[PDB]
Amino acid sequence: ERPTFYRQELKTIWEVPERYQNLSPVGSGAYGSVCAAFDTKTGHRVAVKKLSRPFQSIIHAKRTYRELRLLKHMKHENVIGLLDVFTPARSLEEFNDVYLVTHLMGADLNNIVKCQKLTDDHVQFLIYQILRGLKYIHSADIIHRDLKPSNLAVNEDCELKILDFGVATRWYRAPEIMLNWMHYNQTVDIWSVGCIMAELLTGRTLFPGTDHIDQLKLILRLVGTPGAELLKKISSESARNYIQSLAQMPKMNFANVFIGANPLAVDLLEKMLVLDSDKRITAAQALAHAYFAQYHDPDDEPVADPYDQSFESRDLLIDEWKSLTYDEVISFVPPP
Ligand SMILES: Nc1c(C(=O)NCc2ccc(C(=O)N[C@@H](CCC3CCCCC3)C(=O)N3CCNCC3)cc2)cnn1-c1ccccc1
Repeated sequence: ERPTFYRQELKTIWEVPERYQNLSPVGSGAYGSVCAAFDTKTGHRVAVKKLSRPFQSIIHAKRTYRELRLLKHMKHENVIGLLDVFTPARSLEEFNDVYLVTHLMGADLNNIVKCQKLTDDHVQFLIYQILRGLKYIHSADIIHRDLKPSNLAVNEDCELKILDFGVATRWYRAPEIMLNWMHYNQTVDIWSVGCIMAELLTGRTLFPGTDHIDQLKLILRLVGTPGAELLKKISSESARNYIQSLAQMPKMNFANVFIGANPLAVDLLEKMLVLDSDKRITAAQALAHAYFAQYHDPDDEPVADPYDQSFESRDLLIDEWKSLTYDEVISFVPPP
C-alpha cells in the first residue's frame, strides 16, 4: 500500500512519505541534496538524499542505477546502508525522482580528531572498524578509491561507517594512482587507511602535498625509491625513469618517524604503506594483526554476498537504465 506523500521546499522541493517528519537541510552542498528527518516508523533520525536529475541522460541514468545497486548491496555495520528508497511516482511512466534514506551520522573523522592526537586505544577501535568495513567491501570486488577522513563518519558511541560524499584532496591517494600505473588492486584503499591511521596517531597529515608532484615527492621520501623487485614490474622505461627522478634514498624506518607510538602500530603502518601494492597488507590480513588484539573477532568480520556488476560493461538506452532503476526501487526490502 503506497503511503501518502507531502511536498515541501528546503531552494529544493521534496515530496516524501508522511513517515519522514521534521526535514531540514544539512551540509549545505557538501553532502548534496540531503535532509535530516525523523523516521516515525522507528523513532530514529535519518538522512534523506534526493538524487539530482537522475534520468536526464544515459550517463545520469546509469549513475543513478549504479548508486542504488551499491547501496542496496551494502549490508554491514561499518558501511553505509539503505534504510529505504522511494519515489512519488505511481508508475514507471511517471518515474523521475529517487530518494535514498540512510542512517544519520553525527560527525566525520575530521571532527573527531580536530588536529589533536587520539589515544592508541581509540586509534585501534577506529582503524579496526574501517578495516572491518573494507574487508566486506573488498570481498564484493568493490574498491572505494577515495578513502579519507571526510568519507568516514561516526556516531556518539564512536561507531564508524564508510561512505562516499564525493578529485578534492590527494593527501590519502596511493602512489600508483598518482603515477598512472594503470593496474590497481584493492590495497589502494589500504594505502588510504595507512595515511589516516598515521594522522590519528600524530595529529598531523602524513603527506600534506601542495600539488601533484609534491605529493609524490613526500610519499617517496618516506617509502623510498622503487626496489629492484618493483622496478621489474614497470614496463615503460620512461615510467621507470620518472619515478626514480622523484626519489633517491631507500625507505625510512617508520620506528624513527612515529616516535612514541605503539610499536605494533608502527609495524602495521609499515605493512600498509608499502610502495609495491603487490606486497601491501590486505584488510583481512590487517584485521588479524596483533595491533587489534582487543577488538579482533574472526567470527564477526563478515564478507559480502557476490555483487553482480556486469551492468558496468553494458551500453543501454536511457529508458532501460530508468526501468532497471525503477525495478530496483520496487524490489527493495527494508532491514529488520
Ligand atoms: N550527510 C550524512 C548522510 C548522508 O548524506 N546519507 C545519504 C547518502 C547516500 C549515499 C551515500 C554513498 O556513499 N553512495 C555511494 C554508494 C555507496 C558507497 C558506500 C561505501 C563504499 C562504496 C560505495 C555512491 O554510489 N555515490 C555516487 C557517486 N558519488 C558518491 C556517492 C552516502 C550518503 C548520512 N549521515 N550524514 C552525516 C551528517 C552529519 C555529519 C556527518 C554525516
